[PDB]
Amino acid sequence: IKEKGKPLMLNPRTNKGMAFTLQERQMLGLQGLLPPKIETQDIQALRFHRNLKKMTSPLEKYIYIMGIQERNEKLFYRILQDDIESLMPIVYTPTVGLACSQYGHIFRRPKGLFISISDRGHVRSIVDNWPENHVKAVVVTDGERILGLGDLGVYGMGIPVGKLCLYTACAGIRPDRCLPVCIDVGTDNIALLKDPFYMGLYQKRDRTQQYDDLIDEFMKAITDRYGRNTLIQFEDFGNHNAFRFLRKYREKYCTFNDDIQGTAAVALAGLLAAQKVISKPISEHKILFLGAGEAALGIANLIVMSMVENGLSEQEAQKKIWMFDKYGLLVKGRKAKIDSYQEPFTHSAPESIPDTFEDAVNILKPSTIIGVAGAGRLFTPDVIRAMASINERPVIFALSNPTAQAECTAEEAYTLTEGRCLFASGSPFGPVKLTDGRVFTPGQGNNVYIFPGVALAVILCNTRHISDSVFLEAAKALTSQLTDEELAQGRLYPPLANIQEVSINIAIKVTEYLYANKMAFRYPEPEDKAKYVKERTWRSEYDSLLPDVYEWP
Amino acid sequence: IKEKGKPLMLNPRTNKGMAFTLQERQMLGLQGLLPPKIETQDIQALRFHRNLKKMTSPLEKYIYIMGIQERNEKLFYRILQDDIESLMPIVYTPTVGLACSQYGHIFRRPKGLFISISDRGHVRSIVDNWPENHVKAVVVTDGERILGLGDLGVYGMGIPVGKLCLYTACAGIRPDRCLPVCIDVGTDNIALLKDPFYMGLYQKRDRTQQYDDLIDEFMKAITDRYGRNTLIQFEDFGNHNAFRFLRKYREKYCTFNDDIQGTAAVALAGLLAAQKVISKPISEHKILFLGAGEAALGIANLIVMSMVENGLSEQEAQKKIWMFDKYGLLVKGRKAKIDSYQEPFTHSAPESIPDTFEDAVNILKPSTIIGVAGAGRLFTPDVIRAMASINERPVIFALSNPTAQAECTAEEAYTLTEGRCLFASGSPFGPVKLTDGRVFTPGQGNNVYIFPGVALAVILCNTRHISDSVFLEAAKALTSQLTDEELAQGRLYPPLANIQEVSINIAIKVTEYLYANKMAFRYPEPEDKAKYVKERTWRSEYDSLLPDVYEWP
Amino acid sequence: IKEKGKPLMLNPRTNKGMAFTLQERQMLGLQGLLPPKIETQDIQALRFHRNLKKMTSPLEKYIYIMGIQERNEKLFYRILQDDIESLMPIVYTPTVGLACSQYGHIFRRPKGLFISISDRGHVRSIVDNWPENHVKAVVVTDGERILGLGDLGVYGMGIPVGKLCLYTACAGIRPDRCLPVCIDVGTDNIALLKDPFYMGLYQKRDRTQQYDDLIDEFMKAITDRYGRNTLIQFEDFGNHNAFRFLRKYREKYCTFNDDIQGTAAVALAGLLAAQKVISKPISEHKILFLGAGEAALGIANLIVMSMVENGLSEQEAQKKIWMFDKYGLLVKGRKAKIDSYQEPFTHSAPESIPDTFEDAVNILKPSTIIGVAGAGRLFTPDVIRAMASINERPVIFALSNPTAQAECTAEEAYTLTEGRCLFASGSPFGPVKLTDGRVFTPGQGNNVYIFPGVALAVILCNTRHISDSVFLEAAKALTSQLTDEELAQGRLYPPLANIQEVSINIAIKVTEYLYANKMAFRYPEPEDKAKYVKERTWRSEYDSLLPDVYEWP
Ligand SMILES: NC(=O)c1ccc[n+]([C@@H]2O[C@H](COP(=O)([O-])OP(=O)(O)OC[C@H]3O[C@@H](n4cnc5c(N)ncnc54)[C@H](O)[C@@H]3O)[C@@H](O)[C@H]2O)c1
Ligand SMILES: NC(=O)c1ccc[n+]([C@@H]2O[C@H](COP(=O)([O-])OP(=O)(O)OC[C@H]3O[C@@H](n4cnc5c(N)ncnc54)[C@H](O)[C@@H]3O)[C@@H](O)[C@H]2O)c1
Ligand SMILES: NC(=O)c1ccc[n+]([C@@H]2O[C@H](COP(=O)([O-])OP(=O)(O)OC[C@H]3O[C@@H](n4cnc5c(N)ncnc54)[C@H](O)[C@@H]3O)[C@@H](O)[C@H]2O)c1
Ligand SMILES: NC(=O)c1ccc[n+]([C@@H]2O[C@H](COP(=O)([O-])OP(=O)(O)OC[C@H]3O[C@@H](n4cnc5c(N)ncnc54)[C@H](O)[C@@H]3O)[C@@H](O)[C@H]2O)c1
Ligand SMILES: NC(=O)c1ccc[n+]([C@@H]2O[C@H](COP(=O)([O-])OP(=O)(O)OC[C@H]3O[C@@H](n4cnc5c(N)ncnc54)[C@H](O)[C@@H]3O)[C@@H](O)[C@H]2O)c1
Ligand SMILES: NC(=O)c1ccc[n+]([C@@H]2O[C@H](COP(=O)([O-])OP(=O)(O)OC[C@H]3O[C@@H](n4cnc5c(N)ncnc54)[C@H](O)[C@@H]3O)[C@@H](O)[C@H]2O)c1
Ligand SMILES: O=C(O)C(=O)C(=O)O
Ligand SMILES: O=C(O)C(=O)C(=O)O
Ligand SMILES: O=C(O)C(=O)C(=O)O
Ligand SMILES: [Mg+2]
Ligand SMILES: [Mg+2]
Ligand SMILES: [Mg+2]
Repeated sequence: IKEKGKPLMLNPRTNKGMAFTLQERQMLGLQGLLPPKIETQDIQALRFHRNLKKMTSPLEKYIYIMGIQERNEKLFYRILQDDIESLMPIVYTPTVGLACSQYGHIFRRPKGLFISISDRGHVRSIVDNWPENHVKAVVVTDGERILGLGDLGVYGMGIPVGKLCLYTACAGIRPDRCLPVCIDVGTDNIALLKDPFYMGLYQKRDRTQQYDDLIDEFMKAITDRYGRNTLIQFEDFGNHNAFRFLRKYREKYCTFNDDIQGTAAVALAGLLAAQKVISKPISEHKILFLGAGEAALGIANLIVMSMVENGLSEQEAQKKIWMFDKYGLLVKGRKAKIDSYQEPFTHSAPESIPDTFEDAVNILKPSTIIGVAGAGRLFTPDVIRAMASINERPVIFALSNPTAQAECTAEEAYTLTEGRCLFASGSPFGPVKLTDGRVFTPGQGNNVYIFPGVALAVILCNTRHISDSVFLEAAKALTSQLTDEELAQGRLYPPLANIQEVSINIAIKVTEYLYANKMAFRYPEPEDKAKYVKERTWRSEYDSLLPDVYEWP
Repeated sequence: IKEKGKPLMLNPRTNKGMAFTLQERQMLGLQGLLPPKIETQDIQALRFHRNLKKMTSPLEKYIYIMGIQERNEKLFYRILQDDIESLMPIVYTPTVGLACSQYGHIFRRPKGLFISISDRGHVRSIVDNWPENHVKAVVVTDGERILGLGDLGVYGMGIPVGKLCLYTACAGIRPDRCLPVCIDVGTDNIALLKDPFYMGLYQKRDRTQQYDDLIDEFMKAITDRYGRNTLIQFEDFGNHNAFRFLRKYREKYCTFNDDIQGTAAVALAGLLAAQKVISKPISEHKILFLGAGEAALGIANLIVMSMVENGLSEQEAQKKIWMFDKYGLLVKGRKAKIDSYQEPFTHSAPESIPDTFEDAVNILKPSTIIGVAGAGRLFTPDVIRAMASINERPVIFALSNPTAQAECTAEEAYTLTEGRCLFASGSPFGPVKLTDGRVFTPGQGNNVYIFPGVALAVILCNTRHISDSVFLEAAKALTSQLTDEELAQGRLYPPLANIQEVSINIAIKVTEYLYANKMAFRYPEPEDKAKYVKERTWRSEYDSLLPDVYEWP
Repeated sequence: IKEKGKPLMLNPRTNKGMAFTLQERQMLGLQGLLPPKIETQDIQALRFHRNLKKMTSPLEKYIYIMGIQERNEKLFYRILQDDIESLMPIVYTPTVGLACSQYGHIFRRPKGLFISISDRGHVRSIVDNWPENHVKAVVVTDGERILGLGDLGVYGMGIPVGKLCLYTACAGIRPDRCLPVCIDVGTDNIALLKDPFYMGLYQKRDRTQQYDDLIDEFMKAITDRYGRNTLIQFEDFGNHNAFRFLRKYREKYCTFNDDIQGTAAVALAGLLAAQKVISKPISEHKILFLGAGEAALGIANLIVMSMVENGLSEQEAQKKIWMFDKYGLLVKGRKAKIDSYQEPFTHSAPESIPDTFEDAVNILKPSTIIGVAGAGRLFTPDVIRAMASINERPVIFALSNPTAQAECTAEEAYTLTEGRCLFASGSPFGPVKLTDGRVFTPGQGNNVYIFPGVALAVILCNTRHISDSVFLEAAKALTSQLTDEELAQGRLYPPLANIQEVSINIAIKVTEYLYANKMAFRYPEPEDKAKYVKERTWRSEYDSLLPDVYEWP
């Protein structure tokens, strides 16, 4: 703390509000700049809930709380902490999307770094404009696939912002060690191109080699200022760029892709919980995806990794996996192009080629169904009814976000199958009570349950590169925290209310693995990995800003 | 003060060195940045004299002491206060001239504002670059007539730097409210033009109307930012611009010319004290200047103002005043040009036309003699010898600076006239003991006896303009402080060792005059003019930097 | 650079003087604050040498140039770079000793950090008061053994300040990445305790466990703020604490002791160059040391390392090593205590036990003689003349600092041995021209030829701990640059004039070593170690402070 006076109030990283003690007020030059009352964070919190309770819409509530992050960081996280479960729908999915598609409308103060293609050749100078000088985690996007909402361009910065928020409020990463980034090379969305409030460059997306040079220049500039092992979580890019950049950097930097690997870990964990109820013989496992993109391909590769670790060869495991997209079932020889990653899951066409998804469900007769198209309610009743007929305890997962692009709802799943299903969603749904009294409390298959804890571990361990096994491990660490009681409620995931510890427990496990596999470079190595982790978490409790004053002998 | 940490030590205005208390060091973030020992200004003062004692050259001493002002302001001034009389020939005349003509060689750090003709049109932006924001006094030079040293261009910035030191060291004006300025419009100095160390524009002097507009743009800029009554002391300009600018701005801005008006006040003062020993009849007062420029015409004018107050008509007064320049005696109808200001003292040629200055002395047979030609030892022994024969108690004033251009030395004056002369020099000279044992201690006719005290008065009173009678009053205030004892030693001026109180005393008389003549605008008017002035002087003693801590009931 | 205006000129790290470009002046808010002239660093340097050439005494020159570092860092090192060989005796030995002994008299501004025993419990807050936040190299002292000058207490800070200049002027390490530190736990020097100018705590040295706890708390505090692999070079401590702390830390931190290890590496390299002229049968090597302290024991262990690696067992190698201190020859069973470290060189006494050092020379008849007592001319003419006889080409090494404490002079060594000796001094000595016309050019065995390059490497490779072989290598890397023609002058070391490349070259060798031995953690590993190193050296040429301004398509 080298600053004194008003600046201390202007900076939300330090603004305490009326919680500034008199000692600090007088000693740092704030006396007379604050009301003669000294408050506790406890009161400050009470003020918030009292006010939030009166608000009506979620976008209005979202605007409010997010602004607190602009006024008082400590109280901001204190307020989340007070109840992350009831505030997640506002700050995360589904209302976060609504805010992104409104970003230019609700704009008040910016957040994160903004690098546009028109800045190429000077990406370093921009990075040098960032205030915090010890960043450890970056979350970057270009806004081409914001959830299932599509190309939102610069209005997409609300995603990294929202994600980094969860790093801290979930895994205790330090707010000032995070940096959300947005690369603006344009947007193809005709609509924002005509909008006057738009915050980005008014041009279509540039896909020439100039685009790639920029991300190259971006990655270099970042690591130069902050270090080669700076964590870089890629978020919401377009399918080609997602894998493209993943495979191209995963070996040179400490980077990963949330949509591909993050989602893989979560899904495998819910599926793992489910098996605990089904106990369906490996041999008889058939999985069918709705959509074959970033997320589908990712989960598929992790599902395989786990099936392999349980006998089955890599080849025989993939043959148990099918994918259906917007062009239809992925069978060998089809007209619609099949890419490198899809090949292992592209099989020889069956006897009857499914025209509709219900067809594929009826023909392939899968044990599990996973929605990852982000195209809406494609999990029709005829489908859930079919799955209800083919399998006694069918596995239905609808994970597209937000809730509008969700393949189906919790209500539909449990009622259309007579509560014989094992359900999970990407967005939030409340408990469902059947006409006959049975109550089913679904869980939420969101990578929010994974990236905060993984990131922590990777950071604390000074890891230089991330391998997919880490996510496999992570997934194991998560499901391993599920209790048969929570499970006996319809949950394939531990209560959201406990995502804070769950995340910590996750992070503890991952560091054990990282160190055990010689992937961690933090030295020396802690003897008790647990104490180690808990020791370093950030707290929302105010810190004294008083100068170290003492008398000498 | 609004900041903490190292900056506190980098800034001389606040730097205390080891004099920072422990409570200060701990409460301002300095613990560790200073040795574990706390000192007193007294000790630091001891560190200075011990060191200064070992030095051998005056320019070496100049560079050392001037360097303190850039390290610890308060200590710097405490060191002058310790013995102004011995340091004066180092910081002021004559060593200061040596320094100026060497400004480029000894450069270490700049001081003051630098406005060049190349910045015309953007002089205000320059004025806004100045750190201190409550300037009250300015001393400006363009470097055309640095003492009797001539045109030194930007090397002449040494003068405004020194002059403003005296403001503080002599009259207690605050250091941060002073601003030395230099107008660089080129230099005609052929040698400096070929000097790779010169600090100004490598071009000859611009005398076009562009020169005049620049000064106007400067006078407008200054007053806009700091105020219309900000004091501007013009210093060491060329003859022409000296008068031209004084006449043009004196009734529009709170401005004055030291070389014209300040020099006037000192000389009259010494001329008055003298009269006390001679008591020569007003009727027989004949004066003869060696030089008819800035200083000569300023004295001549003030002399006349008093002669008048004492009877004499303006016309008759002037008739008792002659002038002799580089061309000869100023007589009506001479080849060389005479100007608006000389006319009054340019009289009808005498029976014979003096070819040398000795002839002029022999012909005119003057009572007084005033050297202000800045041309060296023109008061030859034969002249001194002649003055002694013509008068019983002749008056010999050689006021040109620095020492090397003085018209004659004290030893020459006293010895060559058998100790009957009444002498005053512009630069410092020690006591003279004739072969007959008589010891004479001469005084220094220098406006440093004037400007610091008059400037303090105008400022405090919020004066908007300075009339000639203000100096008339300052001269009366100075001499009125001389005691017959010091008088008896041969000094026509209070000892230099008391310049600090003489100055204040002068400031009090003048602040009484201004008020009494409705020229002061400071409100309300102080009852006790003396208590009021001494109440607002700047002290060289360290002030406490501690925040105002205290407990609430 | 985050700040503009005055602050830019007040901080020596950024201050450029009149070299600030007009665009920089206009764009950073310095227009007007600097004279209208734009100077080149080459002009500024010209002013320095011209000013320096006038000065007479070395301590006067020391004050001048060390002052520049507090004015304009960039020019400071350029002035060094311009001729490190001639300014070395002024900035380093012997004139740095003279300055340290008078630190309190010449004090103007402080340097480095100051941790006193009175600050125990708050060393972290003191560390957090340091401006620069990316320190990589520290040099610490307590001032108990400043050279061969003794306990100088806080007046000892002049050593780490000077050591750290070499880091940059020799190896190109970044100035702002360096931090000198002084631990003040008191002083036993009676005189400084009654000196009002002293800069440290007025108390005798505290040697309780409170002393250790402080170093413990210093060590921890430093590594926490700046990182665990931060280089910590220990300098000039007391014999007991030197070794004690070395062995206590060398494996917990990235730390080394320059007096022990540093000097070892330099003495071996001069001794290795010598062997190339003597080619003496390893079997017939007999080494005798004057003194058995920090340095003496240091070279020994390395000498043995070299010997071992060329055959000889640990045992037989140390048998060839004899040490003679203030109590006499170290023989088994003597009164004066022998310590853990001296043992291996504490041999069974000879037939006649030497009383004088001349005896030990005449009894043992050594091939080499190494002066490291720091007690003055103990290498009397009789000893020099005794060596001259016993050996055809004796090796006489007087390494005590400063020059007054040197065991003998170059003039004595060559003259007293007929020029048949191989001499090396701790401090500088010029060439010696015998009566017979022969001219001998001695070399300087000082660890300055070592710590600058060895530190560079350790820093660039992100090394965690320092082994002794590092020095063995660095010692091998230095002598390997000696050219026969140079050897043919009498120099067992490469010219001083090229200390820059030498250091760089040593640095390259050492990093190749670290990488080759799994001690380097910088990743990835460079392909061309040489290009890698030359790549990252700090230059003295000014850098453009201009903001990145560019037009968008
Ligand atoms: N719940 C989570 O944790 C999580 C994490 C990441 C992504 N997602 C969601 O998954 C969805 C897709 O993400 P992605 O990155 O794989 O996208 P993508 O665009 O890369 O892949 C989508 C795939 O679904 C197919 N598809 C589109 N419309 C279809 C339709 N109408 N019928 C059948 N198939 C169709 C596409 O051809 C494509 O192959 C998004 O809505 C996103 O919000 C959820
Ligand atoms: N920290 C600050 O910025 C600060 C602190 C104290 C006073 N002030 C100023 O002083 C004014 C109030 O008047 P005052 O209490 O100074 O006395 P005052 O009103 O009697 O003084 C009259 C004028 O003389 C000036 N002055 C007083 N002492 C001076 C000195 N020693 N050297 C040079 N100039 C001097 C003042 O600035 C003022 O404009 C206010 O207008 C305020 O702006 C500013
Ligand atoms: N003692 C003080 O308090 C004080 C104050 C201001 C100026 N001065 C000194 O007075 C001197 C003149 O200053 P100024 O601004 O009036 O100068 P100026 O250039 O305005 O006038 C100089 C006059 O001296 C005359 N002169 C020059 N050489 C002459 C010579 N060789 N013989 C006869 N006459 C000669 C010139 O003709 C001219 O009339 C300077 O050296 C200056 O340092 C002293
Ligand atoms: N403005 C800044 O704060 C800033 C600017 C540039 C680089 N950096 C740092 O550099 C690191 C990345 O490594 P790199 O690209 O500098 O080189 P590098 O990775 O080759 O160097 C490895 C280590 O040596 C250090 N280093 C490099 N040159 C040095 C020198 N000349 N003197 C002293 N230490 C030196 C670096 O700090 C680094 O920790 C990052 O961790 C980053 O923190 C910081
Ligand atoms: N004021 C400061 O700038 C400051 C203060 C304290 C520590 N540090 C840094 O910490 C390092 C020393 O290690 P340590 O004691 O912090 O722990 P550590 O060495 O056990 O942690 C290893 C790495 O994880 C990072 N880290 C620790 N907790 C983190 C968190 N909660 N969120 C995000 N990143 C976290 C650290 O920066 C470190 O690089 C030093 O390199 C220093 O640069 C800086
Ligand atoms: N040239 C270099 O590179 C370099 C490096 C480090 C130290 N030194 C110098 O070496 C000297 C000693 O350093 P150290 O740290 O080894 O000291 P130390 O105090 O640890 O050891 C000194 C040894 O010399 C002995 N001694 C003292 N006076 C003696 C005397 N009058 N006659 C015989 N023996 C005597 C002592 O008993 C002791 O064993 C110092 O003067 C120091 O300046 C030079
Ligand atoms: O859908 C997305 O965009 C995500 O990254 C997620 O919800 O996990
Ligand atoms: O001579 C000068 O330049 C002066 O202003 C003086 O010394 O009075
Ligand atoms: O003598 C010393 O103290 C040294 O560190 C040296 O000169 O090498
Ligand atoms: Mg996403
Ligand atoms: Mg003048
Ligand atoms: Mg040493």
